[PDB]
Amino acid sequence: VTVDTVCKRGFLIQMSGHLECKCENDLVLVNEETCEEKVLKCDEKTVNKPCGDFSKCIKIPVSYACKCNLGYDMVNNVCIPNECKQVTCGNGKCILDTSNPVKTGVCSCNIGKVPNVQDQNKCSKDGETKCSLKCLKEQETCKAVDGIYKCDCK
Amino acid sequence: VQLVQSGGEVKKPGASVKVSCKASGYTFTSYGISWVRQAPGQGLEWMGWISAYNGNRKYAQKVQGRVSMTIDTHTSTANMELRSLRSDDTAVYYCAKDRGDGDYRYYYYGMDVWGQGTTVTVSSASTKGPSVFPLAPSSKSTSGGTAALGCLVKDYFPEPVTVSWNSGALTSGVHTFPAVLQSSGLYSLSSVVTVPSSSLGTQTYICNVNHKPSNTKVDKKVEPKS
Amino acid sequence: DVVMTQSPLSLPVTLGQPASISCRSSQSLVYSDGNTYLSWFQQRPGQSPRRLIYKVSNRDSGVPDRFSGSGSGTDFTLKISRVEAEDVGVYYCMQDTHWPPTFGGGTKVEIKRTVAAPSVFIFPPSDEQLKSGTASVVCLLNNFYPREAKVQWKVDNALQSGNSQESVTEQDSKDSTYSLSSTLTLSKADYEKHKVYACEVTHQGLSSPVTKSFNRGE
Repeated sequence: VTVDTVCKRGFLIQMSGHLECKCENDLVLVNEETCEEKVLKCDEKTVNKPCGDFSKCIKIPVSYACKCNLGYDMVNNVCIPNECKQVTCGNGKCILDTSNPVKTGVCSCNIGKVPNVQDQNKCSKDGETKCSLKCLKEQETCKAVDGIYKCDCK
Repeated sequence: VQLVQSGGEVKKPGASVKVSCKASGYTFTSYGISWVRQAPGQGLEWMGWISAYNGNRKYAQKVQGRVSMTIDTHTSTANMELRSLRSDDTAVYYCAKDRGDGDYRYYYYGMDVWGQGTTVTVSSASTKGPSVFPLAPSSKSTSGGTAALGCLVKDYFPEPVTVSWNSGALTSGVHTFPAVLQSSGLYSLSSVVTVPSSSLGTQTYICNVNHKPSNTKVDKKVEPKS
Repeated sequence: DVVMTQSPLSLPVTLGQPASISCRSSQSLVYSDGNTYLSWFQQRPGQSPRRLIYKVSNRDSGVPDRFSGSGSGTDFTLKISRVEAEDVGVYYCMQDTHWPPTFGGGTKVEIKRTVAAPSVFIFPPSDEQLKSGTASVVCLLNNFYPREAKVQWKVDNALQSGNSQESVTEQDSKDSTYSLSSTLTLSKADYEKHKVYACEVTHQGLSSPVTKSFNRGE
């Protein structure tokens, strides 16, 4: 996901160390830039449909269950990258380090915090992040709310 | 990071009250403000929420027809006005930093910073100083070398009163109780102290009562009964 | 509205010993995004609430390691691994998974000590007060533990109702006891119509109820 990404049925948000797609309404991510409607019950009628971010209803007597996509693990009812399983970040979230060829969880922080080298790089140091978002609509601009940047009305 | 609330208020039933809440040390307009009240002795109760980011607001059903929440982005201040007050609105009102986007959740969790609270008292009573009556020690307040004595501080409004004994030189064994609100709408409290019963003939015991709202000060010598 | 039920209401603790507070919700706190929006707050005497835990188990900055939160679904626990004196106060859970956000009713952590019976004293109304048309009779229960006590006024063996009020001190910082004051309030005219004024006290520290009484005018 980059500043040039268009999130399908969602919108880009920016944290201190990454961008990601946030889904509109109650849709869920089927990949990093695509949101689709979510089924409430996994069964025969809803098989293969999305049931959560990076998880879909699959067939496994016969039964159906919500399972994370390859590379993700169910942790506290949420699919997160495998390498983020044991990571705690404080004022932010764990993401995979794009600079490291070896998949490794690192912290990306709520706007106004940055990784704190005095606190094992958790999101506990005050520091600024320049907004990078390209807000295409002439009436919109990058705005900070609730620890993220997103495009919103001027 | 802090939220600084306006001072305490006393109001008649049917009036309105405006409580303010000034943010500093964080970006006020990136977040919102929830209001929570706590009646004396009771638990916490959420009243409503307003975004300083976009002005959306939501009110609890108990107050929704008579509350107004507003933002002043110039002064980083959130205001809550509660209208047609009644006696059961008497409470401490707190503001708390909360979400600015009420429609989406990100990685910020609200109620992380609270103001110091604002006491609001709603009553048809008028400001009034207390009467102070002795609680004399006697055989009915004496247990094995120990005598209890005290002062009844009756019928004042609003809180608070302060009580000391012998101008603050007597502190051991003093208990000044929480005031109770009488059916009349006036408050009453007692303050007691236990002393050696052998000291009733050697020491003078005076309770000093100060009711700053009415500029009333009373000193009451409590004399022993034989 | 989601009902949050905490237990116990009052939690006596020993300094240095673990303690734990329970919070149960009337419906699941797991939101449609898979997260559980359950928080814990500490309210020390005379202060504002302070958040300790959010999202079930995450400790706020500046919160000591001895606090932790756990649970899932409808059942949550705040644990203190070694209670310190500064931890006395009232603890609240809060859900904001479902609108409106709602709080539990609170749990008061207090210092545990041995049972102590109240010393019971009674004070007739003063002549000064009687000069003014009202008569207050005061019953004092001094330095007892636990906090709970039952007090009943009887006037000429008749049980009084609706004409007394009581209030209880905070737990004493030296000796960890409580004291309670009850006032019975009558008009002077009603006070003059009866002889025996009594308060009857029941408390875990007394194997039988204790009655203190006087005769008007003695």
